[PDB]
Amino acid sequence: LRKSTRVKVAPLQYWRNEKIV
Amino acid sequence: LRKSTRVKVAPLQYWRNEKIV
Amino acid sequence: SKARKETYSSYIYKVLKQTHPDTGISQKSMSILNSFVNDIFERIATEASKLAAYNKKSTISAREIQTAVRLILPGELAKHAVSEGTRAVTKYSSS
Amino acid sequence: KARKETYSSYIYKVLKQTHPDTGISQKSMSILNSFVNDIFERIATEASKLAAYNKKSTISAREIQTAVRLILPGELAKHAVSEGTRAVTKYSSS
Amino acid sequence: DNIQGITKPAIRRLARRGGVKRISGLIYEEVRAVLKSFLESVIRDSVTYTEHAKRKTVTSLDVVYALKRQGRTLYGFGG
Amino acid sequence: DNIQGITKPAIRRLARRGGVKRISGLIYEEVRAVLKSFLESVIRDSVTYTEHAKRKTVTSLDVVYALKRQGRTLYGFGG
Amino acid sequence: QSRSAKAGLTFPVGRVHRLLRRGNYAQRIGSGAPVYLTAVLEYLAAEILELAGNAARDNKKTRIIPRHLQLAIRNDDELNKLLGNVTIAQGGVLPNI
Amino acid sequence: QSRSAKAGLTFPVGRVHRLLRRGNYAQRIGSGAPVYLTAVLEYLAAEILELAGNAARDNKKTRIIPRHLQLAIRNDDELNKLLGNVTIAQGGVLPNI
Amino acid sequence: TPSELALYEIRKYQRSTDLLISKIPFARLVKEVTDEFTTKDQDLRWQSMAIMALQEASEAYLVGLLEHTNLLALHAKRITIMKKDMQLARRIRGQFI
Amino acid sequence: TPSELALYEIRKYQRSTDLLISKIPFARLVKEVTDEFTTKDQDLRWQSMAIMALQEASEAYLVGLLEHTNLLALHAKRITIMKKDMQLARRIRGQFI
DNA sequence: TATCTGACACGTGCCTGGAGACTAGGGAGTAATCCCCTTGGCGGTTAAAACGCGGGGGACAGCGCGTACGTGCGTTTAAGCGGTGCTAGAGCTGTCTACGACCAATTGAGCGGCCTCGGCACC
DNA sequence: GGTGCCGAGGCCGCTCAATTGGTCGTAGACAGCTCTAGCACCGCTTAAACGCACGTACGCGCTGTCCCCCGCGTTTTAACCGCCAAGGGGATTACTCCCTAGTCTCCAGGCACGTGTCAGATA
Repeated sequence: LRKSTRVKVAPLQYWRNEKIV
Repeated sequence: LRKSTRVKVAPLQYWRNEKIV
Repeated sequence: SKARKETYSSYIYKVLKQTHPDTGISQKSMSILNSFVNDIFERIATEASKLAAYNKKSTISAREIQTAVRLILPGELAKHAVSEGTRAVTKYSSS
Repeated sequence: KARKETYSSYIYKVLKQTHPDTGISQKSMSILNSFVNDIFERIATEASKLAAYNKKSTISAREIQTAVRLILPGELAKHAVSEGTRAVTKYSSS
Repeated sequence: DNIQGITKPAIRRLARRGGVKRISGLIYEEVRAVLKSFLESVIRDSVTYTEHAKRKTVTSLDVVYALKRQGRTLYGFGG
Repeated sequence: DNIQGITKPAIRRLARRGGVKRISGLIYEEVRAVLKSFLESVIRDSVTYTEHAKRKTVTSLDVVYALKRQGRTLYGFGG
Repeated sequence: QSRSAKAGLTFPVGRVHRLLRRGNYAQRIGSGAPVYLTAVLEYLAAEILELAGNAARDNKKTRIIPRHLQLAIRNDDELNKLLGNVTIAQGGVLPNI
Repeated sequence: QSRSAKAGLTFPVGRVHRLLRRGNYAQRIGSGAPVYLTAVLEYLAAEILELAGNAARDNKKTRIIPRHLQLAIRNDDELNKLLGNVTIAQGGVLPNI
Repeated sequence: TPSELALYEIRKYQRSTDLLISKIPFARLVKEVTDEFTTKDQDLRWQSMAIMALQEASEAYLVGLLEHTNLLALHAKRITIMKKDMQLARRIRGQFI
Repeated sequence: TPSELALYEIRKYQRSTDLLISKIPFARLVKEVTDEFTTKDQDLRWQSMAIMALQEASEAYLVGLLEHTNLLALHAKRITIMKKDMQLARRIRGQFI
């Protein structure tokens, strides 16, 4: 009856310096 | 009048599996 | 006489039945969730105590807990965390 | 207008007892003060956690000795516990 | 005489789990060495923990406490 | 364009102090990126610290606490 | 009347208050701190439990095993950053592709 | 008569006692803990001071600078293990071949 | 083809989550280790869950180190892992220092 | 001789222990960084001690990262370092996650 | 070698912190008992660890090159000393009203011990 | 396809703690004032960053040469399940002893503020 509302994305590789955009 | 008592050794390379001997 | 153990299995089962009415749970998963929530509580309490002692104060309030959960949890999670905390505290203070 | 306490005089006296003619700067003094404060804080929290583990409510010499043995390395802790026991048996002689 | 309980089938299985396609002949010795070092460290910590409480039996609580103090928290075994 | 303040001779001197003999042409960008990321994290922690205390001047104690909480203890400035 | 029902939460508040009192954290404990901590813990538990339930339902399985918990934890960057040094018993590892 | 002179220690005893009593560590405090902690801290300080003085005398210097402290720290295996994640201000790195 | 069987067994071992080391040799090894750190006038017993937890932690650490050294070997434009790769991995990991 | 000049510069910069980054550009950069962290109507002011401490910490971190990158480049049987080595060092380090 | 500069080292004032004595009350050490678990061995049994041998895919050394890199010099820009002025904000101090700990009663709350029931591999 | 094994899941009591109400010591929010380092600007000059030209040197691709993990086949030592059995010891409960927080009173100890003074930079 309850669901989450936050954004969920795949784990990012910090060593390549990705951007969320 | 105060002198050290414990033994002193150089920093050992733990990555090469060095022993205290 | 066998002493009673203080666990959080009942509340976890309650929120599970609230979220998923059909999905069950095992015992190892319950122990893992209990250890996780205990570690999170300990971390938050220690951070709040240290941050309150930094300001030479002897009283822990909602501001210290809010700053602790904002410092520990990442920003994306801390936003919803402090939102739910403010909602709960204002619902409690409303009555 | 509010004075603070530091481990300056004691460290200076220890240095004078060790080396008769050797100076020191403010940076080295602050570094040593921060180091001794961090070590004291670490030992204190370790002893507190060890006492809370066994459902205890007191901090005796056994807990501090175990915390020192658990924090310091082999020879360092071996000498530290010896010095601590010596100081304890010297202070207890009343 | 006792470190030989980790014969190369187990190390090969662990490497396949880790995603290794080719293993040399000088990897098993270093694997055993690092495993023995980690075991010595964790066992020293657990023995100190169980000796502080004046006990002669090592429980899982002391093990998980030593693992948490080292910096590797373990879940699923209580504590 | 403040990130351009870190000139190439500065990075070259840092690499020489670290022990690098030859440097390519793509190291400066990654160095600036990792420096910006570390600065962002530390400054975010310091601003959180100085904002909890309802103050408006960031002191050295806040930066020291932010460095200590992240696992990098700094000596010579306080504590 | 329990404070948990007044606050609209599910996790207990009196137990958290007693722990904060006899936890050797401070000399005085506020009134709005236990409810805040309880709400935060309940939110985190509900989030991780919903993630684990979704991961378990993805494999058309009813029971929840530590493998599903590991799959749900390692697939979220926020939870991976929060839980980066902990290990899950019998959780396995993530596949290469 | 001070308690520091009774046990033969240069570092204070009542000061660290009050520090650990007002630090929210436990409900009660023993009697042999402050003297033990004082002795341990004094031993550590004496060791590091002797090492720094030797490092400064090796370079025919009359005063101790953070460079000598960094050298004495990096030239010992146990001190490097105890302070692995600790940096020294104005200390720099040590030379190597 | 050997590469096909290699990838097949890699996927099979990554899909599973159980232990890959026998229990009796590990128990004998941990008993010898805990006897090396204990004096002769006493002996320490062991439970059942503690050995399992220690074994799980050891396998997790070994899998992590193996993945790191495999990445390091793949960086050097080769597939076969060498001892120097694991050495440099353990050195750059910063642990045990 | 380029190798002689490189070795001389390495020795000279390893013997020195002073600052290596300019103060005004670093201050402007950290100010521009903290500008977009807070809100717009109000800002914050910085002190010299905090700025210089942050600068020293960042310098130490960058020196460590460059040393690790140099080791990784030496592992591949080459002298010139590349961005791939720094990326691999950051990945193996495991920080920021 | 004569002269100016700055940080290190030694002398006062004293007040807030350190030292000494009586009380009592809860906390840690000491005995005593029981039953869950552990160490040690035996019968078996097949799953899995051990060892010999072929050949092929993979690791390593040598050679040619050409494209990125460090060296060298003319030149422009922004770091830094140093004043000058402004000021918002750090820091110390007096009031007291509201928030928190403590004590007696108690009742509805959460856990240990039955009993049931469905999922699954089995013969 | 019928059936026994086993792990979740719902009752039945039952006991130790969250609630409630009243009292009193206390603490930091607020308002007030004072003094300082951060901020911005100015003048200027010399250390240091920049762009352009070029020899060079080594990372890389290609080739060839060894070579040692790997799979297949045969033989075997110990892993484990079930059963046996004694006892060392952790958990639990009483019990008498004493360590220290509390309070009060009295007094020495190190920090902030003067006052030199010699190594080092400058001429």
